[PDB]
Amino acid sequence: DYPVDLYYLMDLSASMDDDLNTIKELGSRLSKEMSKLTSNFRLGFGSFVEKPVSPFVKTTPEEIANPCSSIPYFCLPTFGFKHILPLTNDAERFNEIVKNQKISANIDTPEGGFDAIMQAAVCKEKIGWRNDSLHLLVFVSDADSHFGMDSKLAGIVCPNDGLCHLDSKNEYSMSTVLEYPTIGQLIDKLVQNNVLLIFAVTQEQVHLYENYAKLIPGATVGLLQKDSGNILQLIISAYEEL
Amino acid sequence: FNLDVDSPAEYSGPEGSYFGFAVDFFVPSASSRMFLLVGAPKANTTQPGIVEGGQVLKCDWSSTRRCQPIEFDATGNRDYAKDDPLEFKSHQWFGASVRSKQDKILACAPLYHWRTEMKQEREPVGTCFLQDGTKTVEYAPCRSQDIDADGQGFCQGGFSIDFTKADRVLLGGPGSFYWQGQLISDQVAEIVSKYDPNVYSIKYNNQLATRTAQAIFDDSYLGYSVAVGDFNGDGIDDFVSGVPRAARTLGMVYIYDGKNMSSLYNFTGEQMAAYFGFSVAATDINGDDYADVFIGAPLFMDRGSDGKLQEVGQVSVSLQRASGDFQTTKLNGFEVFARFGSAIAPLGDLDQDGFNDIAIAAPYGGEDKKGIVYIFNGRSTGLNAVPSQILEGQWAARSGCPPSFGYSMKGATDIDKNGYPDLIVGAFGVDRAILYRARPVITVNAGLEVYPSILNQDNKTCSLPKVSCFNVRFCLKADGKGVLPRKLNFQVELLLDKLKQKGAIRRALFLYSRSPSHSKNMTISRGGLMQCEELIAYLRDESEFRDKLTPITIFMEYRLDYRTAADTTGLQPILNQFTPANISRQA
Ligand SMILES: *[C@@H]1O[C@H](CO)[C@@H](O[C@@H]2O[C@H](CO)[C@@H](O[C@@H]3O[C@H](CO[C@H]4O[C@H](CO[C@H]5O[C@H](CO)[C@@H](O)[C@H](O)[C@@H]5O)[C@@H](O)[C@H](O[C@H]5O[C@H](CO)[C@@H](O)[C@H](O)[C@@H]5O)[C@@H]4O)[C@@H](O)[C@H](O[C@H]4O[C@H](CO)[C@@H](O)[C@H](O)[C@@H]4O)[C@@H]3O)[C@H](O)[C@H]2NC(C)=O)[C@H](O)[C@H]1NC(C)=O
Ligand SMILES: *[C@@H]1O[C@H](CO)[C@@H](O[C@@H]2O[C@H](CO)[C@@H](O[C@@H]3O[C@H](CO[C@H]4O[C@H](CO[C@H]5O[C@H](CO)[C@@H](O)[C@H](O)[C@@H]5O)[C@@H](O)[C@H](O)[C@@H]4O)[C@@H](O)[C@H](O[C@H]4O[C@H](CO)[C@@H](O)[C@H](O)[C@@H]4O)[C@@H]3O)[C@H](O)[C@H]2NC(C)=O)[C@H](O)[C@H]1NC(C)=O
Ligand SMILES: *[C@@H]1O[C@H](CO)[C@@H](O[C@@H]2O[C@H](CO)[C@@H](O[C@@H]3O[C@H](CO[C@H]4O[C@H](CO)[C@@H](O)[C@H](O)[C@@H]4O)[C@@H](O)[C@H](O)[C@@H]3O)[C@H](O)[C@H]2NC(C)=O)[C@H](O)[C@H]1NC(C)=O
Ligand SMILES: *[C@@H]1O[C@H](CO)[C@@H](O[C@@H]2O[C@H](CO)[C@@H](O[C@@H]3O[C@H](CO)[C@@H](O)[C@H](O)[C@@H]3O)[C@H](O)[C@H]2NC(C)=O)[C@H](O)[C@H]1NC(C)=O
Ligand SMILES: *[C@@H]1O[C@H](CO)[C@@H](O[C@@H]2O[C@H](CO)[C@@H](O)[C@H](O)[C@H]2NC(C)=O)[C@H](O)[C@H]1NC(C)=O
Ligand SMILES: *[C@@H]1O[C@H](CO)[C@@H](O)[C@H](O)[C@H]1NC(C)=O
Ligand SMILES: *[C@@H]1O[C@H](CO)[C@@H](O)[C@H](O)[C@H]1NC(C)=O
Ligand SMILES: [Ca+2]
Ligand SMILES: [Ca+2]
Ligand SMILES: [Ca+2]
Ligand SMILES: [Ca+2]
Ligand SMILES: [Mn+2]
Ligand SMILES: [Mn+2]
Ligand SMILES: [Mn+2]
Repeated sequence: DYPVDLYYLMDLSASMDDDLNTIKELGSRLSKEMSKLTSNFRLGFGSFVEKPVSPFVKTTPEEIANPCSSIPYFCLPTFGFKHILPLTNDAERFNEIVKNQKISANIDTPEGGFDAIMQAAVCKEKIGWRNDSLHLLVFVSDADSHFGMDSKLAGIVCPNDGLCHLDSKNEYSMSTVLEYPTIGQLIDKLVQNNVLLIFAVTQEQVHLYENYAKLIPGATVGLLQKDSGNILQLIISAYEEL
Repeated sequence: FNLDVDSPAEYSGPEGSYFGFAVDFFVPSASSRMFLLVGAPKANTTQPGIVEGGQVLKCDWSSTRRCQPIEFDATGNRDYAKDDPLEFKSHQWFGASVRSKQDKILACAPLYHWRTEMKQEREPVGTCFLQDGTKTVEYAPCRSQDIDADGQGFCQGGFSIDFTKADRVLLGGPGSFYWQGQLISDQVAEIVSKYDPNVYSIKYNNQLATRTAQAIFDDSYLGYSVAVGDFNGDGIDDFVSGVPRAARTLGMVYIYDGKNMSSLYNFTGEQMAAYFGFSVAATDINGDDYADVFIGAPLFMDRGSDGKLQEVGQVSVSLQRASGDFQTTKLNGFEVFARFGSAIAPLGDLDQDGFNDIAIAAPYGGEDKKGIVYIFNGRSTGLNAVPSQILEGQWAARSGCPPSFGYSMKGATDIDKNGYPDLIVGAFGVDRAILYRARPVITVNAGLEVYPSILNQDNKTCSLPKVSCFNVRFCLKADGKGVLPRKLNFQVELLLDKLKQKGAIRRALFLYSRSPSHSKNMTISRGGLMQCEELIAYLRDESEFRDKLTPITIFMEYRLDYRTAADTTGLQPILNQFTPANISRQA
């Protein structure tokens, strides 16, 4: 018997409409099996897309408020990272959030996943990490992710300090101001906060992200299927501790 | 080692403008004055309605340290039609990359957006302005009819630039073909001749371009950095470019022929997301007339002694051979998170030793993450892995961007005609550029003869009202290689029987000076002949000291009066590093 915290980081990018219904079936299913092996269970939620700056998103007045234009389709505007749910015991509130999630969009296939990982890791307050618990961070995206110095194209040359930059809207306010974090920076902040990063991607993205998990200590990888109980098999076989 | 850090020239631009984001030199027609070219891509200009268009400033070295803006474009946004703006020059980052060749200055705006000529878009195709004296022309090879992300709409042409030796421009466009990237090369004779202010998509016949490939190569960022040099042994400068996201973020470097745009050689990073290819440079470092490839990976993580990973950055040094192969070594950075390898500037032969040298910057290293530039010297076997000089940042980081001292730099240009190439270092985070002048290097060969070696206890020979004496002959010769005066004034000190600390019993002192030490001001001429001088010292009597076991070491020390060897610009020379010291012998 031991307390466990689990944050659910979902990618709301455009490439996730084909995988959306599998992610919601992962939320509710995970919001059930967690109460089994432990009684001290609190879970949270966060969403990300991309940095809202050219060239990653078109800068036309219509495609800013509706980046799914020219398709046509109505979707949420492009945002860096939004912290929606601080981790709490209320697990039926978690489900109610995943259901209402709509798709967003951008242009370039890799996304700003690392921005969301960095902000959720360092912020021990606005996310609410326990003192002595298993800080698990499930990462879900069906594409690659941008790292350091890639924002130079956008005109962003101030590096990421790896600090808590969530505004009153609980969003990444310093997303258009700071670069993406590098793997070195993530490793330096996933240990200071002691966070186990679980990669949950698609088949074509595993061979890539598995080499990322080799660099990041403790970080493992996982596959996304219609029966998303596989990723649950990780967590159950991660409660081994010892 | 010979860079003057005592009195460097400090140039400044408007605050908050990222002054120093790109730097270069300026050497116009005939034997004129020389200038510094500094980029400030976030600088507000006087352009109507254009907010933070950016500018490139011409700063004068001759004296006074005053900077003057270069008028590349004074106009605002052209209209395609009424209430239908054609372009967006606001926040276009003009001056993000500056490259100069003789009286030619090429500056570019990577974040320049342009509206399609078919419909109302805002696509960042990038544009450049070229100045060959008076005439100013525009250059936008990605502003074409190949629109949208699938084409050149997000090309961002001019993100990196360079010149060849045959008047060809090399442009990098990381966003072309759904961010596959593209390299475009045009002859300067065609750029100005085919320029038309009423034509927004100019097609050039002698254009060399990397055409679109399969969809797996999307999101590769070909053209992120560029450099030029001959590699296939023909005489035409070939195109080297970093592809940092290729090979699943392993990073690669593509080499293309500078005549028909064909792939010649490849390099591949060895660590995921190390940004292998962030910066590249090409210069012959080992004196074989074959340009050598320097690839920076500022995000490279190495393993520490404790088993913990640490991000230090890595630069790979690849020596070109006539047999086609490459001898590659790797140079790891010194400070964690410093991003060693972010900028690589060939320096020429900084110290005029016969082998080119190079600088590598760690813009976020040093105390308070201010910035460090490391100087590396070449040799017959290649690059010296240990730096001979460390350039330290002096400017603290106000809130916002770090000083980023070293983030961009350029060398191999002798701006003060002193015989040595100098170095410009940009620090855009504090809107500053600093000129470091190379000090002349003096090689000194000192000699010391003591005859006889064995002093008898009673050998009276030299005239005196006669005691056991001997001749001390010391020779001195100096030389330099550059613009330095002929007459170098040396102040030489000699100390007999130094081994005896102050308070002990001394046993030697000169014959006429009557003093264990003799001072002498010595004007010697470099290059002429070795000037030597003899003098007689004697030993004390037996009854004056029972200590006949402590060997008497004759110590010779020499130094220079830099002030009388300084230049009109106040640049004081400096001694070569491995052998500047004094010398000792013993009797
Ligand atoms: C250093 O490393 C780098 C990186 O690895 C390397 O550079 C790459 O080298 C590889 C070498 O193989 C190059 O790969 C070649 O790419 C050719 C692409 O050019 C033509 O082919 C296009 C193919 O279309 C693809 O997509 C369609 C679906 O859309 C698909 O059906 C096709 O099968 C194919 O996958 C073609 O479309 C394109 O045509 C353009 O223009 C026409 C108009 O004429 C227009 O209609 C098109 O829409 C398009 O806009 C273009 O002409 C490719 O042809 C070539 O194919 C060879 O290999 C295959 C597989 O083995 C054979 O079956 C085939 O017969 C050929 O032999 C090959 O795949 C890659 O392009 C390089 N990348 C660059 C340059 O950026 C360097 O070479 C390395 N250095 C060294 C020294 O090796
Ligand atoms: C785009 O441009 C590139 C170069 O700009 C063109 O690439 C050229 O292809 C031709 C083939 O059509 C090659 O010529 C061959 O030369 C052979 C003899 O070797 C000579 O070339 C060597 C090149 O240098 C070498 O070292 C460098 C390292 O510095 C390597 O990178 C390089 O690959 C070379 O290995 C010289 O060093 C050497 O001294 C020689 O001078 C010939 O044997 C060969 O075939 C001839 O003979 C055949 C029968 O024997 C006959 O049938 C043929 O018709 C032909 O006459 C051929 O001549 C060039 O060497 C090569 N360039 C370079 C720089 O290597 C590319 O073809 C072009 N593409 C298009 C579409 O135009
Ligand atoms: C007792 O002390 C005596 C004086 O201190 C010692 O006499 C010395 O003996 C050595 C030989 O061992 C002499 O050295 C020789 O010098 C000649 C000539 O060199 C000179 O000439 C050139 C120009 O031609 C000039 O540039 C030089 O500066 C010299 O002035 C050399 O050619 C020989 O090879 C040889 O080395 C000394 O010159 C001599 N001293 C003096 C003052 O003449 C004597 O040896 C001591 N006795 C001992 C130790 O038992
Ligand atoms: C270049 O010029 C532009 C203006 O043409 C400058 O942009 C201006 O930036 C300031 C702050 O840097 C903005 O003022 C701010 O307003 C808020 C109120 O909303 C206030 O609380 C802040 O304290 C601050 O005063 C100003 O609105 C903005 N102007 C425009 C037109 O957007 C820019 O800073 C200049 N840059 C350089 C390098 O000179
Ligand atoms: C003559 O100059 C040399 C310079 O090489 C002096 O050697 C230094 O000695 C001190 C302590 O003895 C060391 O801390 C330095 O590192 C030495 N210098 C170098 C370059 O290694 C030597 O001391 C001088 N002679 C005398 C008598 O002081
Ligand atoms: C536990 O949390 C409290 C506040 O909730 C804090 O004061 C204390 O330092 C924490 N202990 C450890 C070991 O982190
Ligand atoms: C040599 O010049 C120095 C000044 O550089 C002076 O202090 C010294 O007295 C001079 N020595 C002689 C012997 O004239
Ligand atoms: Ca060539
Ligand atoms: Ca070489
Ligand atoms: Ca040298
Ligand atoms: Ca100089
Ligand atoms: Mn996506
Ligand atoms: Mn999908
Ligand atoms: Mn994206």
